[PDB]
Parts: sequence; structure tokens; C-alpha cells
Amino acid sequence: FISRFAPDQPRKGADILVEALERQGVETVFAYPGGASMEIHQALTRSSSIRNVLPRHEQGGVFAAEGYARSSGKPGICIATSGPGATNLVSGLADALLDSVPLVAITGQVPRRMIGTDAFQETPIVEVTRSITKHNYLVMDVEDIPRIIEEAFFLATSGRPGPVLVDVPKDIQQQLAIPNWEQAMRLPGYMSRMPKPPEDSHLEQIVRLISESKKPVLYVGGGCLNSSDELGRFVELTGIPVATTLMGLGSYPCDDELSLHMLGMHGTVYANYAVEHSDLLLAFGVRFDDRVTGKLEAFASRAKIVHIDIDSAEIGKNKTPHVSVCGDVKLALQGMNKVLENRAEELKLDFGVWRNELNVQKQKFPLSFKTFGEAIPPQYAIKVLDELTDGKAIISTGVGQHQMWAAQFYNYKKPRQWLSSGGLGAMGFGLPAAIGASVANPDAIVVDIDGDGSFIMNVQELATIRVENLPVKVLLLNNQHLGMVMQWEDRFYKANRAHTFLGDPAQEDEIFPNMLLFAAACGIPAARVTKKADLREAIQTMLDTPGPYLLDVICPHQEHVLPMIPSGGTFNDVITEGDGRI
Amino acid sequence: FISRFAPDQPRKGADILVEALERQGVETVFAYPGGASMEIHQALTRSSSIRNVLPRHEQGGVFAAEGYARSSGKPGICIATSGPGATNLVSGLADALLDSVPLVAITGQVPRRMIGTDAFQETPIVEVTRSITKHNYLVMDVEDIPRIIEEAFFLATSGRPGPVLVDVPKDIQQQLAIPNWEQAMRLPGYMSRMPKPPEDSHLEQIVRLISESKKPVLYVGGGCLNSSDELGRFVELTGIPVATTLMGLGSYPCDDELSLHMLGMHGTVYANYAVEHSDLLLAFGVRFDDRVTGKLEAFASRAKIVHIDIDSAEIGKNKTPHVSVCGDVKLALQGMNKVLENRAEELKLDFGVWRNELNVQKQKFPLSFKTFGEAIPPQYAIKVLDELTDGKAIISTGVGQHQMWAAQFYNYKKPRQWLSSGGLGAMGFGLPAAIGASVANPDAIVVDIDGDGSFIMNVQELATIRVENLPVKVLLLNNQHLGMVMQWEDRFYKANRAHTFLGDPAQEDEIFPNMLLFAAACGIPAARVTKKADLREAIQTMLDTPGPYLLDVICPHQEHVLPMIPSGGTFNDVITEGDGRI
Ligand SMILES: CC1=C(CCOP(=O)(O)OP(=O)(O)O)S/C(=C(\C)O)N1Cc1cnc(C)nc1N
Ligand SMILES: CC1=C(CCOP(=O)(O)OP(=O)(O)O)S/C(=C(\C)O)N1Cc1cnc(C)nc1N
Ligand SMILES: COC(=O)c1ccccc1S(=O)(=O)NC(=O)Nc1nccc(C)n1
Ligand SMILES: COC(=O)c1ccccc1S(=O)(=O)NC(=O)Nc1nccc(C)n1
Ligand SMILES: [Mg+2]
Ligand SMILES: [Mg+2]
Repeated sequence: FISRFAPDQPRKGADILVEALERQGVETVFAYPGGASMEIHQALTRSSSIRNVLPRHEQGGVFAAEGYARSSGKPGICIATSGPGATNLVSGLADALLDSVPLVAITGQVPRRMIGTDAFQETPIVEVTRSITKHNYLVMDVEDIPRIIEEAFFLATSGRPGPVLVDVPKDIQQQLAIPNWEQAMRLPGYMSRMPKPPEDSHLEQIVRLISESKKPVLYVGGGCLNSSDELGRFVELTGIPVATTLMGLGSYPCDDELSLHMLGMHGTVYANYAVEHSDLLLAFGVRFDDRVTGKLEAFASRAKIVHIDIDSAEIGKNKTPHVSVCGDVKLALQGMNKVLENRAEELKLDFGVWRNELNVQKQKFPLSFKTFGEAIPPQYAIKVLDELTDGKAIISTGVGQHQMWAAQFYNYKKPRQWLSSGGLGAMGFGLPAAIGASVANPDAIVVDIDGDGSFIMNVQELATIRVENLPVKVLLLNNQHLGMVMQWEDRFYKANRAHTFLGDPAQEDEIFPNMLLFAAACGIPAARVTKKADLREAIQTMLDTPGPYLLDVICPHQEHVLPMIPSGGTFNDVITEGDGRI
Repeated sequence: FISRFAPDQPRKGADILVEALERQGVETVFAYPGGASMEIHQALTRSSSIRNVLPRHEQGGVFAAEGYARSSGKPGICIATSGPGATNLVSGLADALLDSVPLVAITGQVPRRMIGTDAFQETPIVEVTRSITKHNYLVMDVEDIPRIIEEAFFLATSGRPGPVLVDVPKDIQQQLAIPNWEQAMRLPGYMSRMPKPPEDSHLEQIVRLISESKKPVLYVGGGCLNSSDELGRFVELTGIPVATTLMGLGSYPCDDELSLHMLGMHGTVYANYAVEHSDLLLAFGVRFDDRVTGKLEAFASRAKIVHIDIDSAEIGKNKTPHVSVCGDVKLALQGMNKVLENRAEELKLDFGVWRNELNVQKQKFPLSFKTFGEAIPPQYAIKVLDELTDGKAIISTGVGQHQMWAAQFYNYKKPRQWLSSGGLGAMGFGLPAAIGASVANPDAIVVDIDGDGSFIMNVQELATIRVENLPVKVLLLNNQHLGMVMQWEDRFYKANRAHTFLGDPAQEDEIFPNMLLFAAACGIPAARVTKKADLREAIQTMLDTPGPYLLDVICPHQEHVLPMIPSGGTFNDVITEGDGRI
């Protein structure tokens, strides 16, 4: 590694911080300048290896960094000024923590002596973000910058990935020093309780339970994002069908015959059936969250549960397993795979009868949607995007009905094609996430499948897309409502509208707002599409027009995401029929 | 007060919460629905006295509630769902705390038993906001709703006003109960250390110091917002000149001859001169923040300091006064006024020589701006708005250069015409603040004087303006840069641009983005204006066109806010000359 400073040359803390990033391999940051971070931005222009993508709102910043991280496996870096800059990151940090996304957030802070005085643009950001980050730091000396940056990256990316925030006072940015890059990290506790390679004896037992089971199911989640090959081999050696969480989509190819697709509240009847009636649950890289389990006591109630997680705090948190492995699922699969190769003919594994039983459930209750006259079904639009992109696109989404449909109707072939806020479920995520995804993957088709409520929340990021010349495609499924909330109004509150309509009551049949004009404002080519017959050509135009593109897809608002298990319910409570019509 | 429920009739906690608001006199809320708050929104539609203004982002929500509060003297109410809804309020809460703005934020939360389980859309919002609110609450029983709401409003509006957050679990929203409205508040500590009416003996001493001084100065701030009459009478009885903080603008009419206008970093040379050379500083409702003092030891170094504040924690925090009054400045003025009436001829107060000395400083160093060819000076645009609105408009702003100019070049006649984020200095404030201001003041001229960086941050609120049919005028001073940061780049970093340009580098002479198309998207009439000659007619058109209007005012970017005292500097360090040209 070549520095831009002599080994004995003093330089600003800001310059040390930037080199610290270069030494971590950082190529991209998402930084919005302000008073308390000016020095860092000055240092950033001196770097020839890091590019800054300037967002139009620092919430746009974090969400972009998340998209970057989620689509690449690399940590996402965002920089903000003190005070209001720092507070604008808050939703992104919470989002990253809940979804286990590696992230380093650097915030400028007021000078050290101003801290606690209610200074200009001062927020106690470390205090504010303590419960919504994996860890955070207040840098109190320029000598500490190299160590803290190294620790921040190590913590964000190792174990269970998560966001780490580093707060950097302005006087420390300006202080001249000679950095020491040889310093030891001070993480004795964390480092000593890092998970070890799995024991053979643990892995042998799981393989034994597999051979003794007749109805096994893979319950796969976000923890498997780097194990697709290993998981592929595991399925190929066992023939166990695979159910996925929203976070796990694409770990096992959705278009494969062994795939049960997504389980949970809005999961497929067959995925949930499989789990309900399984005798062996293989929970790999999942956290048994309420969205997938429903009523805990009734979840997988007839099954031997094997749970493999890198975070011990998760093992036995909601359901207690029969068998646990605390470690990397990638290594557990690797170990199990060579045990399964060695004994393939000793084990004679055949789950054809179970696999067949599930196949009749897959035929009697497939994913389905109605088509009304010439009106566009959102589900069908996504299905066309799937066909026209050959399932190779990177998809980000907002939150709501459209998000569930993007999950249900696109066939992800690899993990890290699916970028979606799962745990927090933050609206306004898709557009800036697409931005980060596009920078991390400059040759990929990047589509933000968005809803009109979500899209508008961070619409300012359209400026970013244009200026950064990013080929972000926006498939806007426009139903004029907060669809998800509207659906619950239909099912549980007798269709009583409580502020869920996003159009103009004065001109209630006009599409409001005109999203095409938002795109026009930022010099982004855009079209509307209303008739289903016009759809295939509209999406083809979107894909073919080089650069960014917005396609406004008008959908009837009274569509419902199905199936649905009500909150805290059982598989028996599943709703498979109905909508908001008449 | 008439209820919509029988005195013995059980009803949902959500319905109790809404009635609790009606009983507090609440007429308007700013609420964005989500899963965890659906019940509250259902209850809200049942109310016939509260209107909900649906924002397009809940940051838009809080900022609107702030605008509402700041322009009316009433508390602002915003409602958000759990998780990402709650986190989106964070900047607004911090903003309200720092600027001492009364605010009640209600957030839905997950069911009580789900708390701490990493549930769907769960954030420990009480933990997150503890350091950025005056107080907060987690409601743990439906029986507590009446008490907590009463306490929240009492705390937000009494003493030093501030934001209070109430977190309300979903199961409590659904629980049936009979509310008890007679319950005693549990605030024994707070209530016992509430400031008392001022002592005569304290007030007599201040009047005595006034008579003994030859160079007195009023240093007036946000604490005087309800004391304009009292302050008017005080000045009329003493002839003491008045300097104002950014938060205090309009307490004493800016167009009066006794007015020194704004003091501080970007204050007038004469206001700062007055303070520098005063022998008696009358600090009423101010907090001696770094923006006005500079280097503390050099601030008002020759003066007897009288400090009147309602918060004891502020008295002697940064500068220690000679004399203190802990209490309401309104009452202190009332008391001092009748002492000044009784002894008017015994005191023979005449500060003409001092007042004259300041008047020559007011002539030798007035507020000034250059005009280049036919290009619009931002300062001049604001001055025209002042003339055409007769100084009667409610002005909200974003943060930066335009904010300082709006402060310097509009003559506020009453407090609560000036709505601006002072302590935190949060961008994207002006537009949603204007929204709240317009709802609180349906017959007033409401103008958001905004910058292009700030405006775009919450541009989605244009949808809100249209749908709510609010006559919000937007005077957008468009310099294509983050002007304030750009200015500091010119003065301190040799004009080295570190991500401060907001246009498109590919087409660098085109105005980007096209703000007119943002307005068009939301059906808001809009015009651009480039030549100074065209300005008076453009602004007249804006004012005359009924309903909302956006006027895009193009300004040369290299203008600088003057004067300027560098951070931690003295009156000697003041910069009165220069810009970013050549
Ligand atoms: C408004 C809303 C939703 C509607 C999203 O509106 P959209 O129009 O963008 O999407 P669609 O559902 O019509 O397809 S879903 C939801 C949940 C699951 O809490 N919320 C509440 C919510 C509110 N605010 C934020 C930041 N995030 C949220 N999830
Ligand atoms: C970008 C910026 C500023 C530029 C504002 O851009 P504008 O174009 O809106 O306003 P103008 O200055 O050109 O008239 S000022 C500032 C300060 C004083 O911290 N910041 C940093 C800042 C960054 N982000 C937020 C939310 N608030 C902030 N104050
Ligand atoms: C904004 O945080 C600060 O930088 C700060 C806060 C309180 C006191 C002193 C400072 S500073 O002197 O170190 N820097 C500063 O004030 N910067 C700054 N101040 C105003 C506008 C801009 C663009 N930058
Ligand atoms: C969203 O917070 C919750 O409401 C919640 C979180 C975890 C478990 C259970 C719940 S709930 O059952 O009480 N309500 C709920 O899930 N609501 C909800 N869930 C999804 C979409 C919508 C519009 N609403
Ligand atoms: Mg929608
Ligand atoms: Mg600007």
C-alpha cells in the first residue's frame, strides 16, 4: 500500500481518517458535507482512489450505503456532518442493525471542548444511536483514528454484520499527527468469543437426524447470503426442499423445482404447509422472527429443530432448538457436504414421498392473481420484468404490497439481487438502495420496484441518479394508496379509510402526483403505462434506453397480497381468497 | 366539554388517546399511518374536531408540527407508526429541543409483550430519544393514557418549552377501558421547582443599574416571543437599544429606529459594536450560544450583565452574570415597567449620547449588498418580498446563506413571523414549517424563503401543500450550491470545492434540477425569474395567484453573507468585505 504522505510527515486527522479508509480497501463513500465535516470532505478530494457519491439527503446517503453493502458483500460507508446531518442517518442505522447489514457511518462532531454545551449543530449522536448500532465511538484523540477505523470495519463485517458509527470532533479533524498503522485492536472480549469452526461431532449428528427424518425442510435466511454454492451442494446431496425468509431470497434459486419459495405471513401455502408438517426443521441463518412463525407454540410443532447461527444470542431466543451449532453456516455446510459425500450410499437418502406430498400442495395452492379487463396486475408487471431481464436484475424495493409482490413474482437466481428493508421495513429505501447497488455493480441491470408512497419519500435522490449518471431503472407500481395499510383497513376495519389515499381528493380520478414530472425535473426519461397490452413494450423500452429511466405503472388499488396469515396466528388461519373490490 | 362516549362506556385506548387530545384543545395533528398506529388513525376519523394533515414523510410531519407551534404559540402534534416511522421524527425532536419549541410526538409501538424481542418494526424509541427530548414516556397501561397525555402537554408547554414523546404499544391502543379524567399528574419535582413570580427587590436593582449605566444594551432572544408588548413598553420607558438573536427576531420591531437588528456571527456591525462596548447587558430570554458570543472572555467584557431566564440551568452556564432573575421574562418586564412608570421623573433616563454613538456606527457600517448587471441579488429579492407583503408575512426558511439573508433583509414586526431552525440548523425545514404555519394561520401570507439544497430535501411535501389546498408561497433562492459551505470553502480552503455544487457537471450552465417541474408534478403554478428588472412583477404574481406558488429565483452563487465573525473570534476579527468572485 502506497501512502500520499511521507512516513514521518504530520498531517490532519481528516487526512488520517481518509487514508484509514483507503487502507481498508474502501472505493466509494456516500457523504453529504456540513460545517463539522468540511475537513473530511477536503481530505476526500485529495484521495484519488475513493469516489464520493453526493446524495440529496443523508437518509439517501445511508440507504445508498446499505444498497452498496447488500448488493456487494462489502461494507457501506456514509459520512454526515454534526447535528441534523447525524440525526438524518438514524433510520438507516436502525435498518442496518435489524437486517444485519455491514455499515460504517462517520459523523463530524463539534470540537471536543464544545461537547455537552448545547453547541451549534450538536447532537449527542453516540448516546442517540447506542441502541440502534452494533457499536459506536467518540474519537477523543487524533492518535486513535487508525485503531478506531480498523475496529469499526472489523466489527461491522465480522460475526453478525451490522452498522458501526464513528463520531469525529472537528478539532481532531484539524490536528496534525503522524499516524501509527501497527496498533493492536482493543477488542479482547469480542475477539475471544468469536465463533469457531464447527465440530465434526455436531455435524455428524445433524446428518444422522436427516437420515432418520421423513419430512425434512430447509428454513433458510439472510445468514446464508454467502453460502449459495455450499447450500446448492447440500440440497443436491440431500434432496431437502427449501423455504426462504424475505431476507434469504436467492440463496437457493427460486426457479428450481426443489424450491418452496418464501414462507411466513405472506409466504406460499406450500412453504408454510411444509414447515407446519415437517419432522425436521433445518433453520440456517434465520432468526425465527414473528413474520415467519406466527404463534410460536404452533410453529413447526411436530419437528426436530436444527438451528445454525453465528450469533449465540439468537439460538433459543424465540423457539428453543433440539440441536444447535453456533458458527458460520458456510463452514457448517462445507463440513456436512463432505460427510454426505463419504456416506452417500450408506445413507440412501430419498425424500421423494414427502417431496411429492408438497408438490400436490404446490399445485392446489400456487401463487395466483386476478386480471381485470385491460388493467395492469402489479404481479404480472413484475413477472414481465423477470422474463425480460432473464432473472438477472438487481432489485431494490420500498415497503408494502409492491415489496411482497417483488418477492413473490421475481425469480432471484443469486443472493444479493434482492435488496429490501425486512426487519425495520423502512419506506423510501428502494431508490437510494438502487443507487448504491448501481455504484457497486456498474454493469448490472438495477431496478427499483417501488410504490408511490415509498418512492416520493426520497424522490430527491433522482437528482443523484442523474448527476452520477447511474443506469437506475424505476418500476413504479402506482396504486395511489398506502397499499399495505389499505389492505389491513379492508380486512380488519371494514374498509374505513384513515389517511391511506395518496392522490388529490379534489381531482380524484387524475393520477397524483405526476411522477413523470419528477423524473423530468431531474432530466430522466419517463413514460406512463395503463393498459396491460402496452406493458411488455413499456418495460422493454425502460430496459433498452441507456441510462436511468422511470416507468409509471398504474395498478388498481384494491388488490390484496395473498396468502396471508394474520399476526400471531397459525397455518389454519391462512387467508387465500379476497380483495377490496365491491 | 362534550364526549362522544357515555361516562360508563368502555372504549379502545386509541379512542381514549384521541379524546385526551381533544380535551387538551388540539385542533390539528400531523400523522402518517403505519401498522403500529392504525388504531389511532381509526380513532382520529371518529373525531369531528381534530383534522389530520397527512405529510409525505414523517420528517415532513414533525417539521410541520414545529411550524404550527412556532407560528401560533400552541403545541405542535405529530403522530408516527413504530420503527421507521418513529426514527423519521428524530431530527424534528432534536430541533424542537434545541430551539425550545413545544411539541407532543405520539408514536405507535409494537405490543407490550413483543418489546425487546427485535420484533417487526420495533425501535427502542424511548431509549433513542431520551437525550433529544424534554421528556418521554412508554405507556404500559391503558389506565395511564389520560395522565400521560396531560403530563406530556403540561411539560411541553410550561417552563422552557420542548418536545415530549409518548410511545404507545399496539395492544394498549386496542384495550377497552373507561378513562378517568380526574387523575393527578405525577410531576412533584418539576412542579415544585417551577419558577415563581419575580421579587420586587430583584427588579428594583435592575432598574437601579439602568439608571447608573451610560451604555446599556438589550440582548433579546427566543424567550421574549410572548413579551413583545411588555418589551415594547420597556423600551418606550428606557430608550435602551435592542439587539436580537436569530431566535428573537420580531420581538422588537426590526424597522424601529431603536433597533440594532441581529447580533452574532452574521449580525450587524452596529449590534455587535453595541454589545462589545456596553456597560450594562440586559440578556432577556437568551442562552449565550457560541454563534452570538464568539470567544466568551471577550464578549461584553466591559459590561454588568443582567440575565433573565426561565431555565436555571442556563443562568451562568457560559457567561456568569452579575445579576440573575430566574423566571418568566414577561412578568419581569411587567414588574419593571410599573417601577419605571412610578419613578420616570425621579430617574430622568436619557441614553441619547450612547444611542447617538451607535447611530454613527449604523451609518458607517450598514447592511449592504452588491448588484451585478441584471443578475438578481438574493438580498434584494427578500427586500422586495418585504415591501410587497408590507412586512406582514410569515417566513419560514431552510438553512444556509438564504436563511441569514431572510433574517437580515426582512423587517419582522411581530414575533412568530420568523420560523427558522436556529440551534440544530436542520435543512429541509422551511417547506414543511410553512405547511404547519399555514394551517395554524389560514388567513396569513406564508412564504418559505428556501435554498435549492434545503428545498429538495423535503420536496415531497409539495404533494401535501396541493392536497391540503394551502396557500404556501415558495421564494426559492437558487444558487446551484450548498452556499454556506461554499462560503467557508472560499474563506478557509482556497475555494476548493468539496461536493458543494448541486447542479449537473455534464450540463454545468443549465439550472439543475428544474424546480418548476417539481411544482408541476404536484399541480402547483410556478415561474422562473433571472433578471432583476423582472423581479418585482414575478413576486407580485406569486402573491396574487390564489393558492400555492413556487417562484424560482436564480442568483449568482459567489455571494457571501456579511458581516462575519469567524468561530471563536472577537469583534476585532469581523470580516465586512469580500466574496467568491475571481
Ligand atoms: C405507510 C406504510 C405502508 C404503505 C407503503 O405505501 P406504497 O404505496 O409505497 O407501497 P404499497 O403498499 O401501496 O405497495 S406499509 C407500512 C408498514 C408495513 O409499517 N407503512 C407504515 C410506514 C410508515 N412510514 C415508514 C417510513 N415506513 C413504514 N413502513
Ligand atoms: C449543507 C449545509 C448548508 C448549505 C445549505 O444549502 P442551500 O442551497 O439550501 O442554502 P444556501 O446556503 O445555498 O443559501 S449550510 C450547513 C450548515 C450551516 O451545517 N449545511 C450542512 C447541513 C447538512 N445537512 C443538514 C440536514 N443540515 C445541515 N445544516
Ligand atoms: C458546526 O459545528 C461546528 O463546527 C462548531 C460548533 C460550535 C462552535 C464552534 C464550531 S467550529 O468553529 O469548530 N466550526 C464551525 O462553526 N463551522 C461552521 N459554522 C457555520 C457554518 C459552516 C459552514 N461551518
Ligand atoms: C408493526 O408492529 C406490529 O404491529 C407488530 C409487530 C410484531 C408482532 C405483532 C405486531 S401486531 O400484530 O400487533 N400488528 C401488526 O403486525 N400490524 C401490521 N403488520 C403488517 C402490516 C400492517 C399494515 N400492520
Ligand atoms: Mg402504493
Ligand atoms: Mg443554495
